Amino acid sequence: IVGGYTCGANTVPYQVSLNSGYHFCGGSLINSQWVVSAAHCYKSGIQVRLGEDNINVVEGNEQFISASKSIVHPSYNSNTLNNDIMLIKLKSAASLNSRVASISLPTSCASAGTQCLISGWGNTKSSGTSYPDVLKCLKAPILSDSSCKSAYPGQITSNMFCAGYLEGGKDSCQGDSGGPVVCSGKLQGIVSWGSGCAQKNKPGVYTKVCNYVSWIKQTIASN
Amino acid sequence: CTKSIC
Ligand SMILES: O=C(O)N[C@@H](CS)C(=O)O
Ligand SMILES: [Ca+2]
Repeated sequence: IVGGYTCGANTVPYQVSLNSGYHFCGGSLINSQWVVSAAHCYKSGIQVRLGEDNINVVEGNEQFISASKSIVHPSYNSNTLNNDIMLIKLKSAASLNSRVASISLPTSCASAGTQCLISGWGNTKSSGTSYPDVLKCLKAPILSDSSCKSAYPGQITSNMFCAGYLEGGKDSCQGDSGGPVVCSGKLQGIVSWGSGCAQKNKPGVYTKVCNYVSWIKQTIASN
Repeated sequence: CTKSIC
């Protein structure tokens, strides 16, 4: 997260870190046994880390649980990034508490201008790299369809939306992928892609979760 | 450009 603020320990209790001997992506807890992340975060060897603030120090209230299933959307396209969503099943259910909590799925899509909270442990610099120890947060609005298409002509599908800023300085960045965009208490987005980070006229692009609620429910029900 | 760590 570039241009954000320190969230505060466990203030985003649905935020998880995906760890393969290092933090590589975020995700969002949606029930005690399932996490939503981005398809491009798929790999073997995923350990889900819940309850985290400082990802480099054991502080208390962490739960580390191996993934037992990692289910990429069957129609994920790694070139266009269409359908950039993955479900991870945890080997055992997380113990839910004030610091480890699920986030609700949407019942309807969000409108342009809705303010959302984007969070993660990704790079905090728009030029160069600095990875934070603690979780960072950014308040960001969903942009209009026309603004999003003007920023990324030919690249925005119906399963994507833009959020953030056009003036530069505030965005998600490398290491935030897979993590949440939460608006009015609902998981509306997954950090997906963009042209650089926090660059003028190039907002972040996010998977549009409201298009996948039935798919999520069916996939969980059958696994 | 995707936003994972590589
Ligand atoms: O916060 C919670 O949900 N439960 C208490 C445990 S007594 C705690 O972990 O602080
Ligand atoms: Ca920790």
